[PDB]
Amino acid sequence: KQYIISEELISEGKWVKLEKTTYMDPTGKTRTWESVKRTTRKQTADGVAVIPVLQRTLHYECIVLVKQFRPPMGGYCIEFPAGLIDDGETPEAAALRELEEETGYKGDIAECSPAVCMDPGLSNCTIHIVTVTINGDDAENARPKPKPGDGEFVEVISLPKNDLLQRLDALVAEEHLTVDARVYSYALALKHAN
Amino acid sequence: KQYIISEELISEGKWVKLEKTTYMDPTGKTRTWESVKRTTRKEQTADGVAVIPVLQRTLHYECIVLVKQFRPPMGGYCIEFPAGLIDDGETPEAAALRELEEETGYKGDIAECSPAVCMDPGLSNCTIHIVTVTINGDDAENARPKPKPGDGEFVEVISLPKNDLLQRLDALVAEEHLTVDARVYSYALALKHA
Ligand SMILES: FC(F)c1nnc2c(C(F)(F)F)cccn12
Ligand SMILES: FC(F)c1nnc2c(C(F)(F)F)cccn12
Ligand SMILES: [Cl-]
Ligand SMILES: [Mg+2]
Ligand SMILES: [Mg+2]
Ligand SMILES: [Mg+2]
Ligand SMILES: [Mg+2]
Repeated sequence: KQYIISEELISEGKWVKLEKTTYMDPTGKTRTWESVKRTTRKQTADGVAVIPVLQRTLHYECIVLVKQFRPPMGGYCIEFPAGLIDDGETPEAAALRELEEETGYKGDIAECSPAVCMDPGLSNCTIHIVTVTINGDDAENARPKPKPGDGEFVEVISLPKNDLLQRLDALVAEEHLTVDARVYSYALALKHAN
Repeated sequence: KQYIISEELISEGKWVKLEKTTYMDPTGKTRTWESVKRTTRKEQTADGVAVIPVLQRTLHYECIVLVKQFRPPMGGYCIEFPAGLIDDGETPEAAALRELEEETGYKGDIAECSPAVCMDPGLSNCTIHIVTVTINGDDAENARPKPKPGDGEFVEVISLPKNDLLQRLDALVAEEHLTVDARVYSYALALKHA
Protein backbone atom coordinates (compact mmCIF):
# COMPACT_ATOMS: atom_id res chain seq x y z
CA LYS A 1 0.00 0.00 0.00
CA GLN A 2 2.82 2.53 0.95
CA TYR A 3 6.17 3.14 -0.83
CA ILE A 4 8.88 5.74 -1.61
CA ILE A 5 8.31 7.97 -4.70
CA SER A 6 11.55 10.06 -4.44
CA GLU A 7 14.32 11.19 -2.06
CA GLU A 8 15.79 14.72 -2.23
CA LEU A 9 19.22 15.50 -0.70
CA ILE A 10 18.91 18.40 1.85
CA SER A 11 22.51 18.14 3.20
CA GLU A 12 25.38 15.58 3.02
CA GLY A 13 28.26 15.52 5.51
CA LYS A 14 31.15 13.04 5.45
CA TRP A 15 29.29 10.46 7.67
CA VAL A 16 25.54 11.50 7.75
CA LYS A 17 23.03 13.03 5.30
CA LEU A 18 19.54 14.63 5.68
CA GLU A 19 16.97 13.72 2.94
CA LYS A 20 13.41 14.83 2.20
CA THR A 21 11.45 11.62 1.39
CA THR A 22 8.28 11.72 -0.73
CA TYR A 23 5.98 8.70 -0.15
CA MET A 24 2.47 7.46 -0.98
CA ASP A 25 0.20 7.28 2.10
CA PRO A 26 -2.23 4.31 1.95
CA THR A 27 -5.17 6.66 1.03
CA GLY A 28 -3.25 7.53 -2.23
CA LYS A 29 -2.12 10.98 -0.85
CA THR A 30 1.53 12.07 -1.44
CA ARG A 31 3.38 13.03 1.81
CA THR A 32 6.94 14.15 2.79
CA TRP A 33 9.28 12.99 5.62
CA GLU A 34 12.67 14.27 6.91
CA SER A 35 14.98 11.19 6.92
CA VAL A 36 18.55 10.71 8.25
CA LYS A 37 20.89 8.19 6.57
CA ARG A 38 24.55 7.26 7.01
CA THR A 39 26.82 7.81 3.94
CA THR A 40 28.96 4.75 4.98
CA ARG A 41 26.72 1.74 4.06
CA LYS A 42 28.11 -0.20 0.99
CA GLN A 43 26.58 -4.44 3.93
CA THR A 44 23.67 -6.40 5.57
CA ALA A 45 23.43 -3.40 8.00
CA ASP A 46 25.39 -0.26 9.10
CA GLY A 47 26.62 -1.73 12.41
CA VAL A 48 26.74 -4.64 14.82
CA ALA A 49 25.90 -4.53 18.51
CA VAL A 50 27.34 -7.33 20.70
CA ILE A 51 25.49 -8.86 23.64
CA PRO A 52 28.62 -10.23 25.42
CA VAL A 53 27.81 -12.89 28.11
CA LEU A 54 30.91 -13.25 30.34
CA GLN A 55 30.78 -16.84 31.78
CA ARG A 56 33.16 -17.60 34.73
CA THR A 57 32.72 -20.73 36.90
CA LEU A 58 31.53 -19.91 40.50
CA HIS A 59 30.63 -16.30 39.48
CA TYR A 60 27.38 -14.67 38.31
CA GLU A 61 27.05 -14.54 34.52
CA CYS A 62 27.76 -10.90 33.49
CA ILE A 63 26.76 -8.78 30.47
CA VAL A 64 29.82 -6.78 29.30
CA LEU A 65 28.98 -3.14 28.47
CA VAL A 66 30.99 -0.06 27.46
CA LYS A 67 30.94 3.55 28.68
CA GLN A 68 32.06 6.25 26.17
CA PHE A 69 31.64 10.00 25.57
CA ARG A 70 29.01 10.37 22.77
CA PRO A 71 29.32 13.79 21.08
CA PRO A 72 25.69 13.74 19.76
CA MET A 73 24.51 13.11 23.38
CA GLY A 74 26.97 15.64 24.90
CA GLY A 75 27.69 13.07 27.63
CA TYR A 76 28.67 9.53 28.66
CA CYS A 77 26.52 6.56 27.55
CA ILE A 78 26.38 2.87 28.63
CA GLU A 79 25.99 0.63 25.53
CA PHE A 80 26.59 -2.89 24.17
CA PRO A 81 30.01 -3.05 22.43
CA ALA A 82 29.29 -1.97 18.83
CA GLY A 83 30.72 -0.52 15.67
CA LEU A 84 30.21 -0.06 11.93
CA ILE A 85 30.83 -3.17 9.78
CA ASP A 86 33.89 -2.66 7.42
CA ASP A 87 33.24 -3.07 3.61
CA GLY A 88 33.36 -6.88 2.89
CA GLU A 89 33.27 -7.75 6.68
CA THR A 90 30.61 -10.30 7.87
CA PRO A 91 28.38 -9.26 10.85
CA GLU A 92 29.91 -12.14 12.95
CA ALA A 93 33.53 -11.03 12.18
CA ALA A 94 32.60 -7.37 12.94
CA ALA A 95 31.13 -8.53 16.31
CA LEU A 96 34.22 -10.46 17.49
CA ARG A 97 36.48 -7.61 16.19
CA GLU A 98 34.47 -4.76 17.86
CA LEU A 99 34.16 -6.85 21.08
CA GLU A 100 37.96 -7.40 21.15
CA GLU A 101 38.81 -3.73 20.24
CA GLU A 102 36.31 -2.30 22.79
CA THR A 103 36.70 -4.85 25.67
CA GLY A 104 39.83 -6.92 24.85
CA TYR A 105 37.56 -10.05 25.28
CA LYS A 106 37.74 -12.99 22.80
CA GLY A 107 34.31 -14.53 22.37
CA ASP A 108 32.31 -17.16 20.45
CA ILE A 109 29.23 -16.43 18.26
CA ALA A 110 26.05 -17.90 19.86
CA GLU A 111 23.51 -16.30 17.48
CA CYS A 112 23.18 -13.33 15.04
CA SER A 113 19.97 -11.28 14.39
CA PRO A 114 18.77 -10.17 10.98
CA ALA A 115 19.22 -6.43 10.28
CA VAL A 116 17.12 -4.55 12.92
CA CYS A 117 16.32 -0.79 12.82
CA MET A 118 17.85 1.73 15.29
CA ASP A 119 15.24 4.56 15.01
CA PRO A 120 13.01 3.95 11.99
CA GLY A 121 10.93 7.15 12.58
CA LEU A 122 14.08 9.24 11.89
CA SER A 123 16.91 7.11 10.29
CA ASN A 124 17.38 4.06 8.00
CA CYS A 125 20.16 2.96 10.40
CA THR A 126 20.33 -0.81 11.04
CA ILE A 127 22.49 -3.26 13.04
CA HIS A 128 22.89 -6.99 13.54
CA ILE A 129 22.58 -7.90 17.25
CA VAL A 130 25.19 -10.66 17.86
CA THR A 131 25.00 -12.77 21.03
CA VAL A 132 28.56 -13.81 21.96
CA THR A 133 29.65 -15.90 25.02
CA ILE A 134 33.06 -15.17 26.64
CA ASN A 135 34.85 -18.04 28.41
CA GLY A 136 36.16 -15.84 31.23
CA ASP A 137 38.18 -18.85 32.57
CA ASP A 138 40.29 -19.24 29.35
CA ALA A 139 43.84 -17.72 29.56
CA GLU A 140 43.21 -15.37 26.54
CA ASN A 141 40.46 -13.61 28.66
CA ALA A 142 42.55 -13.51 31.90
CA ARG A 143 43.81 -9.88 31.42
CA PRO A 144 41.61 -8.63 28.52
CA LYS A 145 43.60 -6.08 26.36
CA PRO A 146 41.23 -3.40 24.84
CA LYS A 147 42.68 -2.32 21.39
CA PRO A 148 40.96 1.05 20.60
CA GLY A 149 40.76 2.64 17.11
CA ASP A 150 42.04 6.25 16.62
CA GLY A 151 39.92 8.60 18.85
CA GLU A 152 37.99 5.73 20.63
CA PHE A 153 38.13 5.97 24.50
CA VAL A 154 36.11 3.12 26.09
CA GLU A 155 35.62 2.02 29.78
CA VAL A 156 34.37 -1.58 30.29
CA ILE A 157 31.48 -2.18 32.76
CA SER A 158 30.54 -5.85 33.48
CA LEU A 159 27.20 -6.24 35.28
CA PRO A 160 25.56 -9.43 36.60
CA LYS A 161 22.84 -10.58 34.11
CA ASN A 162 20.52 -11.64 37.04
CA ASP A 163 20.30 -8.02 38.44
CA LEU A 164 21.06 -6.05 35.20
CA LEU A 165 18.09 -3.57 35.35
CA GLN A 166 18.62 -2.65 39.10
CA ARG A 167 22.41 -2.27 38.44
CA LEU A 168 21.83 0.07 35.42
CA ASP A 169 19.26 2.15 37.42
CA ALA A 170 21.97 2.57 40.14
CA LEU A 171 24.62 3.78 37.63
CA VAL A 172 22.18 6.36 36.11
CA ALA A 173 21.23 7.45 39.71
CA GLU A 174 24.86 7.90 40.94
CA GLU A 175 26.94 8.56 37.75
CA HIS A 176 24.56 10.78 35.58
CA LEU A 177 25.02 8.40 32.55
CA THR A 178 22.55 7.68 29.68
CA VAL A 179 21.75 3.96 29.20
CA ASP A 180 21.27 2.81 25.60
CA ALA A 181 17.65 1.87 24.71
CA ARG A 182 18.58 -1.66 23.49
CA VAL A 183 20.60 -2.32 26.72
CA TYR A 184 17.60 -1.08 28.80
CA SER A 185 15.15 -3.17 26.71
CA TYR A 186 17.27 -6.37 27.21
CA ALA A 187 17.54 -5.60 31.04
CA LEU A 188 13.70 -5.09 31.22
CA ALA A 189 12.87 -8.44 29.44
CA LEU A 190 15.34 -10.26 31.83
CA LYS A 191 13.05 -8.98 34.68
CA HIS A 192 9.74 -9.52 32.75
CA ALA A 193 10.62 -13.20 31.79
CA ASN A 194 9.60 -13.62 35.48
CA LYS B 1 37.14 14.51 31.08
CA GLN B 2 35.37 14.86 27.63
CA TYR B 3 32.88 17.70 26.93
CA ILE B 4 31.23 19.70 24.11
CA ILE B 5 33.17 22.83 22.99
CA SER B 6 30.64 24.06 20.36
CA GLU B 7 27.65 22.90 18.22
CA GLU B 8 27.54 24.55 14.72
CA LEU B 9 24.25 24.20 12.79
CA ILE B 10 24.95 22.61 9.33
CA SER B 11 21.32 22.18 8.12
CA GLU B 12 17.92 22.67 9.89
CA GLY B 13 14.69 21.07 8.54
CA LYS B 14 11.20 21.41 10.10
CA TRP B 15 11.74 18.21 12.23
CA VAL B 16 15.53 17.31 12.13
CA LYS B 17 18.88 19.19 12.00
CA LEU B 18 22.53 18.18 11.36
CA GLU B 19 25.18 19.88 13.59
CA LYS B 20 29.02 19.95 13.52
CA THR B 21 29.89 19.05 17.13
CA THR B 22 33.29 20.21 18.49
CA TYR B 23 34.40 18.36 21.64
CA MET B 24 37.46 17.77 23.84
CA ASP B 25 38.96 14.21 23.62
CA PRO B 26 40.50 12.67 26.78
CA THR B 27 44.12 13.41 25.54
CA GLY B 28 43.21 17.18 25.71
CA LYS B 29 42.80 17.36 21.85
CA THR B 30 39.89 19.09 19.94
CA ARG B 31 37.88 16.78 17.55
CA THR B 32 34.63 17.14 15.59
CA TRP B 33 31.56 14.91 14.99
CA GLU B 34 28.44 15.00 12.75
CA SER B 35 25.42 14.97 15.15
CA VAL B 36 21.68 14.58 14.35
CA LYS B 37 19.07 16.24 16.57
CA ARG B 38 15.30 16.78 16.50
CA THR B 39 13.99 20.41 16.33
CA THR B 40 10.90 19.41 18.42
CA ARG B 41 12.49 18.95 21.92
CA LYS B 42 11.37 21.72 24.39
CA GLU B 43 11.17 21.04 28.21
CA GLN B 44 10.50 17.24 27.74
CA THR B 45 12.87 14.86 29.65
CA ALA B 46 13.11 12.96 26.29
CA ASP B 47 11.95 13.27 22.63
CA GLY B 48 9.59 10.30 22.90
CA VAL B 49 8.22 7.24 24.63
CA ALA B 50 8.11 3.63 23.57
CA VAL B 51 5.53 1.42 25.33
CA ILE B 52 6.11 -2.23 26.40
CA PRO B 53 2.41 -3.21 26.52
CA VAL B 54 1.84 -6.60 28.31
CA LEU B 55 -1.65 -7.79 27.38
CA GLN B 56 -2.92 -9.90 30.36
CA ARG B 57 -6.11 -12.05 30.03
CA THR B 58 -7.39 -14.89 32.24
CA LEU B 59 -6.51 -18.32 30.68
CA HIS B 60 -4.29 -16.62 28.00
CA TYR B 61 -0.46 -16.49 27.84
CA GLU B 62 0.74 -12.82 28.27
CA CYS B 63 1.12 -11.10 24.84
CA ILE B 64 3.47 -8.23 23.90
CA VAL B 65 1.46 -5.75 21.76
CA LEU B 66 3.50 -4.52 18.74
CA VAL B 67 2.67 -2.18 15.84
CA LYS B 68 3.52 -2.47 12.09
CA GLN B 69 3.84 0.81 10.15
CA PHE B 70 5.43 2.18 6.99
CA ARG B 71 8.55 4.15 8.02
CA PRO B 72 9.68 6.51 5.24
CA PRO B 73 13.31 6.69 6.55
CA MET B 74 13.54 2.86 6.16
CA GLY B 75 11.55 2.73 2.85
CA GLY B 76 9.52 -0.21 4.29
CA TYR B 77 7.31 -1.71 7.04
CA CYS B 78 8.77 -1.97 10.57
CA ILE B 79 7.59 -3.91 13.66
CA GLU B 80 7.99 -1.77 16.79
CA PHE B 81 6.74 -1.10 20.33
CA PRO B 82 3.95 1.53 20.20
CA ALA B 83 5.77 4.91 20.42
CA GLY B 84 5.40 8.62 19.80
CA LEU B 85 6.90 12.01 20.57
CA ILE B 86 6.04 13.57 23.99
CA ASP B 87 3.75 16.66 23.54
CA ASP B 88 4.89 19.97 25.18
CA GLY B 89 3.89 19.71 28.91
CA GLU B 90 2.92 16.02 28.59
CA THR B 91 4.46 13.53 31.08
CA PRO B 92 6.22 10.40 29.66
CA GLU B 93 3.53 8.25 31.43
CA ALA B 94 0.61 10.23 29.86
CA ALA B 95 2.36 10.18 26.40
CA ALA B 96 2.77 6.33 26.70
CA LEU B 97 -0.87 5.68 27.68
CA ARG B 98 -2.07 8.16 24.97
CA GLU B 99 0.20 6.75 22.17
CA LEU B 100 -0.76 3.17 23.25
CA GLU B 101 -4.50 4.01 22.96
CA GLU B 102 -4.05 5.98 19.66
CA GLU B 103 -1.90 3.26 18.01
CA THR B 104 -3.59 0.04 19.35
CA GLY B 105 -6.99 1.01 20.87
CA TYR B 106 -5.89 -0.50 24.22
CA LYS B 107 -6.24 1.36 27.53
CA GLY B 108 -3.21 0.44 29.62
CA ASP B 109 -2.19 0.76 33.31
CA ILE B 110 1.32 2.20 34.05
CA ALA B 111 3.73 -0.44 35.54
CA GLU B 112 7.12 1.34 35.30
CA CYS B 113 8.90 4.19 33.49
CA SER B 114 12.64 4.19 32.52
CA PRO B 115 14.94 7.18 32.76
CA ALA B 116 15.62 8.89 29.36
CA VAL B 117 17.54 6.28 27.23
CA CYS B 118 19.49 7.02 23.97
CA MET B 119 18.18 5.78 20.59
CA ASP B 120 21.47 5.86 18.59
CA PRO B 121 24.01 7.80 20.60
CA GLY B 122 26.90 7.49 18.07
CA LEU B 123 24.64 9.48 15.69
CA SER B 124 21.78 11.38 17.45
CA ASN B 125 20.87 13.01 20.82
CA CYS B 126 17.44 11.29 20.50
CA THR B 127 16.07 9.88 23.78
CA ILE B 128 12.91 8.06 24.89
CA HIS B 129 11.38 6.82 28.12
CA ILE B 130 10.57 3.11 27.89
CA VAL B 131 7.23 2.80 29.68
CA THR B 132 6.02 -0.67 30.75
CA VAL B 133 2.19 -0.82 30.77
CA THR B 134 -0.11 -3.80 31.58
CA ILE B 135 -3.36 -4.02 29.58
CA ASN B 136 -6.29 -5.75 31.36
CA GLY B 137 -7.69 -7.66 28.34
CA ASP B 138 -10.56 -8.89 30.61
CA ASP B 139 -11.87 -5.24 30.95
CA ALA B 140 -14.76 -4.48 28.49
CA GLU B 141 -12.86 -1.23 27.50
CA ASN B 142 -10.17 -3.54 25.94
CA ALA B 143 -12.61 -6.03 24.26
CA ARG B 144 -12.82 -4.90 20.55
CA PRO B 145 -10.20 -2.10 20.79
CA LYS B 146 -10.21 0.52 17.91
CA PRO B 147 -6.97 2.40 16.97
CA LYS B 148 -7.47 6.24 16.75
CA PRO B 149 -4.72 6.92 14.19
CA GLY B 150 -3.76 10.64 13.83
CA ASP B 151 -3.49 12.41 10.42
CA GLY B 152 -1.16 10.38 8.08
CA GLU B 153 -0.92 7.57 10.75
CA PHE B 154 -1.67 3.98 9.55
CA VAL B 155 -0.86 1.33 12.19
CA GLU B 156 -1.57 -2.46 12.26
CA VAL B 157 -1.61 -4.17 15.74
CA ILE B 158 0.35 -7.43 16.21
CA SER B 159 0.03 -9.19 19.62
CA LEU B 160 2.57 -12.02 20.14
CA PRO B 161 2.99 -14.41 23.12
CA LYS B 162 5.78 -13.27 25.43
CA ASN B 163 6.74 -16.98 25.93
CA ASP B 164 7.48 -17.39 22.11
CA LEU B 165 8.24 -13.75 21.11
CA LEU B 166 11.61 -14.23 19.28
CA GLN B 167 10.43 -17.26 17.20
CA ARG B 168 7.16 -15.44 16.42
CA LEU B 169 9.13 -12.36 15.15
CA ASP B 170 11.57 -14.63 13.17
CA ALA B 171 8.45 -16.25 11.53
CA LEU B 172 6.99 -12.78 10.57
CA VAL B 173 10.40 -11.74 9.06
CA ALA B 174 10.60 -15.11 7.16
CA GLU B 175 7.08 -14.51 5.58
CA GLU B 176 7.22 -10.84 4.31
CA HIS B 177 9.80 -8.00 3.77
CA LEU B 178 9.82 -6.09 7.10
CA THR B 179 12.35 -4.94 9.70
CA VAL B 180 12.06 -5.65 13.42
CA ASP B 181 13.06 -2.74 15.66
CA ALA B 182 16.32 -3.23 17.60
CA ARG B 183 14.59 -2.62 21.00
CA VAL B 184 11.90 -5.25 20.26
CA TYR B 185 14.64 -7.70 19.14
CA SER B 186 16.72 -6.99 22.26
CA TYR B 187 13.62 -7.58 24.47
CA ALA B 188 12.73 -10.88 22.61
CA LEU B 189 16.42 -12.03 22.92
CA ALA B 190 16.48 -11.38 26.74
CA LEU B 191 13.16 -13.36 27.14
CA LYS B 192 15.00 -16.33 25.43
CA HIS B 193 18.27 -15.83 27.44
CA ALA B 194 16.28 -15.77 30.75
F1 LIG C 1 11.57 14.03 11.92
C1 LIG C 1 11.07 13.31 10.91
F2 LIG C 1 10.81 12.14 11.50
C2 LIG C 1 9.76 13.80 10.47
N1 LIG C 1 9.47 14.22 9.20
N2 LIG C 1 8.21 14.53 9.11
C3 LIG C 1 7.63 14.31 10.35
C4 LIG C 1 6.30 14.47 10.83
C5 LIG C 1 5.26 15.02 9.85
F3 LIG C 1 4.05 15.24 10.40
F4 LIG C 1 5.60 16.20 9.28
F5 LIG C 1 5.06 14.24 8.81
C6 LIG C 1 6.02 14.16 12.13
C7 LIG C 1 7.06 13.68 13.00
C8 LIG C 1 8.34 13.53 12.56
N3 LIG C 1 8.61 13.85 11.24
F1 LIG D 1 28.37 10.03 11.47
C1 LIG D 1 28.72 10.67 12.57
F2 LIG D 1 28.26 9.84 13.49
C2 LIG D 1 30.20 10.75 12.68
N1 LIG D 1 30.88 11.93 12.80
N2 LIG D 1 32.18 11.68 12.88
C3 LIG D 1 32.37 10.32 12.81
C4 LIG D 1 33.53 9.50 12.85
C5 LIG D 1 34.90 10.19 12.97
F3 LIG D 1 35.90 9.33 12.80
F4 LIG D 1 35.11 11.19 12.13
F5 LIG D 1 35.18 10.75 14.15
C6 LIG D 1 33.38 8.14 12.76
C7 LIG D 1 32.07 7.56 12.64
C8 LIG D 1 30.94 8.33 12.61
N3 LIG D 1 31.09 9.71 12.69
CL1 LIG E 1 23.11 -16.62 26.11
MG1 LIG F 1 31.86 1.35 19.12
MG1 LIG G 1 35.69 -0.32 17.94
MG1 LIG H 1 4.13 6.23 16.78
MG1 LIG I 1 1.22 8.06 17.38
